[PDB]
Amino acid sequence: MADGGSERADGRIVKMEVDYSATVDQRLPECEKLAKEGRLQEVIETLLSLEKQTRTASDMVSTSRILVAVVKMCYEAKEWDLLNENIMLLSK
Amino acid sequence: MSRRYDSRTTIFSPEGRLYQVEYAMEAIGHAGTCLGILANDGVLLAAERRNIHKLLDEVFFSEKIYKLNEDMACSVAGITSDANVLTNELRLIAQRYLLQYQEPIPCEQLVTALCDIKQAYTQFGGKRPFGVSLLYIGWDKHYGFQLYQSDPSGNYGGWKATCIGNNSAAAVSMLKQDYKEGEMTLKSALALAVKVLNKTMDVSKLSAEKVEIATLTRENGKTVIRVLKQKEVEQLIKKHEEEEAKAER
Amino acid sequence: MAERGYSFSLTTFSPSGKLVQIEYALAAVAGGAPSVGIKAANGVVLATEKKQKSILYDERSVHKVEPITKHIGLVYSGMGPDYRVLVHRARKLAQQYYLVYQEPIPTAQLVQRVASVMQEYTQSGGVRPFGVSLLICGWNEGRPYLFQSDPSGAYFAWKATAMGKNYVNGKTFLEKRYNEDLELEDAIHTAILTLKESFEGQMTEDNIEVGICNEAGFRRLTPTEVRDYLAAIA
Amino acid sequence: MSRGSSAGFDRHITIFSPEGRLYQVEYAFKAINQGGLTSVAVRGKDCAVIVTQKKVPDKLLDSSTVTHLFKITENIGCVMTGMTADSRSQVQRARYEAANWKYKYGYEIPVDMLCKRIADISQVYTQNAEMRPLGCCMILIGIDEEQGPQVYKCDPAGYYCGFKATAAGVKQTESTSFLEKKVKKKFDWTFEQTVETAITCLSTVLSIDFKPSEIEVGVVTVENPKFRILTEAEIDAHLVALAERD
Amino acid sequence: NQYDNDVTVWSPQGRIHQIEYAMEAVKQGSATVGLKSKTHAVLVALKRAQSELAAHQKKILHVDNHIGISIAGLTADARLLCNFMRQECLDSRFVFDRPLPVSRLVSLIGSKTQIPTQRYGRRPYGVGLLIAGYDDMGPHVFQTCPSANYFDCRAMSIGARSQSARTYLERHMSEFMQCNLDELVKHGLRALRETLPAEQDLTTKNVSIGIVGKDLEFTIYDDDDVSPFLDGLEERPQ
Amino acid sequence: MSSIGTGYDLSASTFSPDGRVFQVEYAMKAVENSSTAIGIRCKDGVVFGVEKLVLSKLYEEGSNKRLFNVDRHVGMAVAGLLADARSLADIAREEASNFRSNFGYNIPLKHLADRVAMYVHAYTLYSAVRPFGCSFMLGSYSVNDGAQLYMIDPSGVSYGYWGCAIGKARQAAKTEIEKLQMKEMTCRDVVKEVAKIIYIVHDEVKDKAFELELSWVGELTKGRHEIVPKDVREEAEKYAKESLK
Amino acid sequence: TQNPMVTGTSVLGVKFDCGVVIAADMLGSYGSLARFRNISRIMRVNDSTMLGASGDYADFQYLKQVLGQMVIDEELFGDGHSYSPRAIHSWLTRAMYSRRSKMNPLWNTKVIGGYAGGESFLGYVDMLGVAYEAPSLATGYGAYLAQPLLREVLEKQPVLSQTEARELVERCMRVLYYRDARSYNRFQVATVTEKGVEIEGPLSAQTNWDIAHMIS
Amino acid sequence: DRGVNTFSPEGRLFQVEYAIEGHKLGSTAIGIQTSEGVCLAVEKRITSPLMEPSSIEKIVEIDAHIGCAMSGLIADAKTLIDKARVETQNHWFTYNETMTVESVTQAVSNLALQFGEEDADPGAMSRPFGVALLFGGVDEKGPQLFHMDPSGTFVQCDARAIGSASEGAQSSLQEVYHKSTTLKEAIKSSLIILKQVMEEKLNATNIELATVQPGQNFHMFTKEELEEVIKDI
Amino acid sequence: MSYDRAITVFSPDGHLFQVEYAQEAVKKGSTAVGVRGRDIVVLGVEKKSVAKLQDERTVRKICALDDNVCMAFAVVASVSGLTADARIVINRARVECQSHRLTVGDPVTVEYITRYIASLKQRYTQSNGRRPFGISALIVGFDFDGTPRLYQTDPSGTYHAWKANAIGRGAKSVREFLEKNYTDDAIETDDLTIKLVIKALLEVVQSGGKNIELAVMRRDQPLKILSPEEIEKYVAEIEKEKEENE
Repeated sequence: MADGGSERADGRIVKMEVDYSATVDQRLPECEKLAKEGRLQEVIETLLSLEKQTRTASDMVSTSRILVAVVKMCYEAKEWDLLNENIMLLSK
Repeated sequence: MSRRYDSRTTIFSPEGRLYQVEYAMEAIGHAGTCLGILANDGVLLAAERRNIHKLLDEVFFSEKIYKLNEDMACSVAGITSDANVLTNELRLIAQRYLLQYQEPIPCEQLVTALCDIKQAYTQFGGKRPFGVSLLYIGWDKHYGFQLYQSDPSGNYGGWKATCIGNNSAAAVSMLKQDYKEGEMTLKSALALAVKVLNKTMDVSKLSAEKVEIATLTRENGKTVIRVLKQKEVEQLIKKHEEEEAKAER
Repeated sequence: MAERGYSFSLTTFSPSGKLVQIEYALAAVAGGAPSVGIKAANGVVLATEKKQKSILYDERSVHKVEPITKHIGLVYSGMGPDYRVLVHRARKLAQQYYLVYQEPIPTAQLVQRVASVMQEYTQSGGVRPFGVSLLICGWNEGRPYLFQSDPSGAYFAWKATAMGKNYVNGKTFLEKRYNEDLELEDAIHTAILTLKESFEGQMTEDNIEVGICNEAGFRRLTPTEVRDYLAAIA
Repeated sequence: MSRGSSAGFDRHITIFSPEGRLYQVEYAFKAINQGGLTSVAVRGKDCAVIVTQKKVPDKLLDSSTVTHLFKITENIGCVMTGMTADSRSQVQRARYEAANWKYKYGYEIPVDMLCKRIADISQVYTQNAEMRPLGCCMILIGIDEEQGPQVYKCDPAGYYCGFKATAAGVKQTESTSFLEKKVKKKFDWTFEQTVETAITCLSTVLSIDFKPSEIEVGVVTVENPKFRILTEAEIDAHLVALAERD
Repeated sequence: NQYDNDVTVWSPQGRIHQIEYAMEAVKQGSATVGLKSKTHAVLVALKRAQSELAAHQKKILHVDNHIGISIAGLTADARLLCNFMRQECLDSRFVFDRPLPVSRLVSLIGSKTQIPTQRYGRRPYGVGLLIAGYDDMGPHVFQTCPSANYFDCRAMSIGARSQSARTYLERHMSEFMQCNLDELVKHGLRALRETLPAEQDLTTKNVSIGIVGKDLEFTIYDDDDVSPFLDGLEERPQ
Repeated sequence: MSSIGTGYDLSASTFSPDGRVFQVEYAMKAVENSSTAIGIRCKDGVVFGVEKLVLSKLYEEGSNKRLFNVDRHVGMAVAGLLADARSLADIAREEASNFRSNFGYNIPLKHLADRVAMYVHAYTLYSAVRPFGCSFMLGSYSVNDGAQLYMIDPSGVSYGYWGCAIGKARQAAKTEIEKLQMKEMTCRDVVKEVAKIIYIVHDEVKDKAFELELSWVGELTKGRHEIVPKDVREEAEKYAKESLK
Repeated sequence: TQNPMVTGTSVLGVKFDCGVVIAADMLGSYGSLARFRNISRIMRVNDSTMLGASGDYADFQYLKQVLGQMVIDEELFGDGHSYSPRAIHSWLTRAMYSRRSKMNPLWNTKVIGGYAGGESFLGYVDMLGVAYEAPSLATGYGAYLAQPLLREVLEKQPVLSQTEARELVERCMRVLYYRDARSYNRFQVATVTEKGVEIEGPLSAQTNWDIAHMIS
Repeated sequence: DRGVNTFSPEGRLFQVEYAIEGHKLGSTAIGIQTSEGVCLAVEKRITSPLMEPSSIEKIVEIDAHIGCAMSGLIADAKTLIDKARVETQNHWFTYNETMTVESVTQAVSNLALQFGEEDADPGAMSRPFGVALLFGGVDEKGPQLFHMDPSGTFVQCDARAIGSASEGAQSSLQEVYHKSTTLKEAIKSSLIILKQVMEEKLNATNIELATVQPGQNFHMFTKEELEEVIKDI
Repeated sequence: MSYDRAITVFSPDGHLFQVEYAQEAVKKGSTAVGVRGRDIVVLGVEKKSVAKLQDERTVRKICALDDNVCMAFAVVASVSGLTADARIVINRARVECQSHRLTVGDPVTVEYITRYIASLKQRYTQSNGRRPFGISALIVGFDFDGTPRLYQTDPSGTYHAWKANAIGRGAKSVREFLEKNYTDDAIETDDLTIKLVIKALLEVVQSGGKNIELAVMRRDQPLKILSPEEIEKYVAEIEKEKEENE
């Protein structure tokens, strides 16, 4: 039925999708270190599935992930294309 | 709110009479005129249509004079809108009385019954009284040939020649002047009818499109009510030229 | 439970042959959609502005050209809801005639009966009369006919009249112009040109809607067809 | 606009203005603006989509009439847009009329006929001030049996006509022109696209966006003519695709 | 003014001004005390007369021999509700044959008196009824207002400065159930004087007594048949 | 909120230029002054709690009531102007009874919530009647559809609820219902939880002492709306005092 | 027998009132005509939580009496006082509606047995479709009247203080005659006991006759 | 219109308070209850010597045993009497006993206040009645005079007078009459106040007197018998 | 009977605005005098407004309510003509008269009509849509006792028996002019009553016996409306006489 707290299509809005986005930024540097050498696309992806959400609110959370990621990606000549694409989706 | 207005429809005014009843007479003044004249062997109605336009198709050839029954005829003086409702009530009353009576419907009887509905609205129901004065022409045995006049005030009148609609004061005198008590026959009367319509209109020039002329003439065993086609009226419009001379002389 | 509110006369006579509140209704039809009607004398053709000026129009049956019955069509100018009731009422009236006569309702008759409700709404308190004027077509008596029924309930008889934006100016241009003895194809071409004169802006085939009445019966012209007529004439 | 001049007792009555405006109707538009509900509707050939926002005051809700998607008949479905109080009364009236149609017609009703019955009834409201018109706005969506998917919109007044794509709510005009560009650009109508194009438009005009849970999409597909609510899952399928779409 | 005569204008508290006037109408009307026991119900009402050459109007009205009512306020408004209460109780007796509970009957009266408060242009009534009844559970005194709001009390007093009468009633609340028919009247008399000035006490001809039960049939005591029930009173308890 | 006492409420058929009638706005204001009445939906029923005003020690259960049984399985908890709340109970009682005659089953609350909300809107429409001046909750336990809780405002909106409260502080009580999970609870635990909220929310400015009266339509009352059983009442009463402290 | 215009029938309803309790026995076999359509059917209804109903005569006419009954309890709850009915008022109000229903061509000899204790008043009522309603010690009408009621009454007249046990063995015996004589059933019964505080009724359980009528 | 729901802050209608002023301009009526009858006095309002007292009355029959004399606005009295007459005759068939003077007064009293500006029906009004009626008749409880007023209240009175000054005409009656007394002294007491409150003075076509004894039918007095009551003013 | 305001609101005068306004409405039905004789009870009316293109029947203030009760109307004012509002009171009065003939078949009583009319006016007050009346009628008719009756009613709801009464153009004024003319001889002589009616009408109207139409009604015979031509013959002698009493 559900009674008390969060609904079944309402009140999933503030916590669920937004929380996931806040947590994955924290996880990110460990995962980025392995990416430069190789296998970037899986590393940016976990965060991206969340990022697919189209709210105003999610963008603000998303400022956090990029900061670390840009350092390795710029360094390399193949990594850089992938971060940039994601950002194109946000705008489009 | 609704309690802070006036319109004095069911409520009597300082006058001792309602605003709504008196105002209806003003609307009738600037709308097309209807007259009924008496002849020795018939009665006739002549009316000015509410159409001042230069082009009519004649979809309905009753836009002022409607023939209710095969024993009766009416005209409209006022707004065509209130007429539409009234026309439908008249086709039923006129035929109902006839089913029972088996005698041509008395001109008086019809009007008093109708006038009762006109007054019913103003007094109660919170509706305004119809903006139409209907000019009834008919024949019954016990008064003879008749013309009766209907008002929104519930006033009736037994007439021999009267006109209601636009510039009525002039019009009734003009019908009296040319036509005395029992003077003029049916054919010569149809001419007289057009002659007053030419003079009195809301907007000048009398044409076939602007006029509709109806005859009650008793034929061989039946009283025949016909609305004349445009073609016949035209022969009367030239007759009306001849009539102007004739009144004077 | 119960409703009162407004039940005293709202309408006061003006010396003009009409009441004040109805006169105002006739301005409403003027700010309404352009609709033109011309009697071709071998059928009647009626044309109306398809749009309500959003210019997304996708008509397949949602028209303002509507067959009431076998040989009666209606196109209007003014109010939408007020019109829908007249269409529903018209079929019931046509059929009322169809039961008795075994022919549907002549132009003159349909007008008398629609006109009585429009006046009803005036005289009565707590109601307002329609904001709709009708271009009514029909084939009766062996002749095509076209009538105008105004929002008052008054009727004016017309072989050609125009409604909508610049209606007043529309009637004088038609009064002078009006034609007869027209082939079916020509009927459409004349009707579209008159519609060009009333209606402003673009015309394509999702901006204007045309219906024709003739001997075969009233039907409503397909959006492809209207386009071919529109192009053809100057 | 006009606020009208009186010559009758026009001020609190719906009766005429020199604009042709009806006072109660114009007041009915302000009722839309009270609710906060705006809808974007798109017609296709695969489906007719109506997508509209779901109101949340608190997270203790049951969704059975929080919902602004209503079943007005099993095949053809609709949304009420505007003030939720006026919406419930109208939905109620309509359903009794809809059921009446069921007794008369005997079957699933065409979209053209369904909008026409509501329109005649709302003519009763519009002419009266005895009972004020209901200041909701209905966009009926559904597949008319031979023609295809149709999107028709009735105003509080009851004005209805067909459109390529329609909008209702706080502001009709601004939403329509945004939608008009989407219509010009005419996309390949299949299930994923028609839903997605509807969803993108409602989000662009607001400039707040949303999650799938925050909107309610109701479709009438050629796949099942039944009127169906997608739910949280199915809408989500479009959203993730939409992100990858440019 | 005219925004206070409109039944469609309200305060920012959400109170219609016409309902507010209608409660006060009771309060200008004469004081009545209505008490219950577990065998009887007593209605004590204060009378009035026009002249010394006149007898006082019963403010106790006869409905049935098991239920009885007492009025405080306007008699003419009273008579419409009275025609309604007699019609419902008699109905109940024919159809159900139960000696109708007080509690069901007052709630329906509450519905009717509420209708003019919602109507535009119609005034609320403004009479107060203390309805005494006896059903098989025992007696109840319910008080119905010029609004829906109805009370189930052991004892109640309504009228001028009625709050003061309640205080005497509250001190003897338990006692009422033990006491006799005779005493219930005497405790009523002692409450009724609190409403009026302390310059004045009751007299024999301004007291009307209406006794209710089904251990007795309904009785109205007028101006001189009042005396047996009257004896035993205390002059102005403060 | 918009409303002025002059203009656009001088008839009960006058529509305001803002889109929401002044009269409906006035009807909500009265609910806002009144005491708090709460009703929380459980997994195994619904538990009501409404505070019953006591102005004298002469009063019994009949005085200042706010629990009605519209059906005999469906309850109604009202808040606001009591006079209109009891009249709408009487018409509603009739409406439920006619339904039971025809339909013949424990009525589903989802149908009631639409028909009643439309009826409450009808009175805003019409001149001969004015809007209802209370917000009320309808609450039932049935086997046909389970536990159901709906609230209707005097506007004539019906929305579905897990747990709602209406009072002097509508928002604070609803956040407090949010914190607790009724998902974890059965109908027995809910009675405790309703009882505290009524005491804290309510601000005395018109009371002097109130009695809490609560009603069950749950497990130990079998799908008919009965007053709270004694065991449940005592469990509920202690916790309410304990929560203050 | 004794049943004008019946189709689906409940055959027999025992009702005997003892001190604070009633036992009513009614068969589960519910013949739709001669054929036993339902082998088990509970013909026990819940008026209220404090009242109970058990009914005999045509079962269709019983569901009608049920809808009427049902609303009356609703009315009492409806006030907000939350009263439970009194056995006499609900049964009595319906006895009047049975006077009206005679005149139209549908017939009723519908017979219900009400035992309640509610408010503070103890009723035993029986209400009919011809509207013979009364307080009683024991009653049964319709088909009950033709065969079990007189033996039940014969014992009841010198001993008016029969108990639920003496009646139990007698109920079992009489229903044995019903399986054999009546053409609307072959046995199997539900035992319902109404009290003035709770409505109790174990489900329909089989019973079977004993033969000894082919010896001579 | 201007408020017809009008309450004062005290808690009575303004409109009812307005209703009395109308009575004051109108006719004068005296009702006195005697052990030996009820006598009813009323103003005929002479203004020509051609108006015939036997042919026209304003003492009118509710029943053949019960009379009512009217005061205040004349139109208003007629509406109350016609409903009351039928109620009375219908009562007679059913019970087979004469209707108590109280029983008829209660029915008419319902009509006095039920007004409201809008939602009016015949049972309601647009403005409260400004007539006070003296219903006098002899029943089985004895001769009774019940008094009904514009406020729609019924009271038992053994003497009431209402007219040009309601309270004034009652204060003269308070000085003279005594509760238990002979028929001639009650008939004398009714005439005596009547001429002093009025502008008009006592004659035998100026006023109308009819007396109802118990054990008698309602009798409207003959020309001669009206003149006999004039000798003792 | 439908409106949305009260028809009247009370005053502290103790007059009804609508009844007084109605009194002027009935003086629209011009001046009418009626005198009672031994065997012929006669009423006559002011203005027939002859132009010999009209009928005489249609303007009448003399109305036959039955064939043995008749009445002529007015009360007070000086305001404009109109038969019609008065005519409406007649139409109610004629049913009222006729319903009594069904009940009592002998020549129906004057008293019944007047009483019904007073109550009829109070009743119209109560209904919000109904327009009240306030008129005076000169009821003429016969009983089953065969004795003459002339009754008159007032807007105050009060009816009185009389030997002569006149109404119109100041009710008290035409009545007082008759009080002078009255002598004891007048009422038994048949001839004398007729002259009274003609002297009263001759005051307010120029050239009567064309504006004096009077009817005599008889014990055994019904209403006879005399031709105007035989009335003019009287007017000429009688006007000689009218100056003499002055």
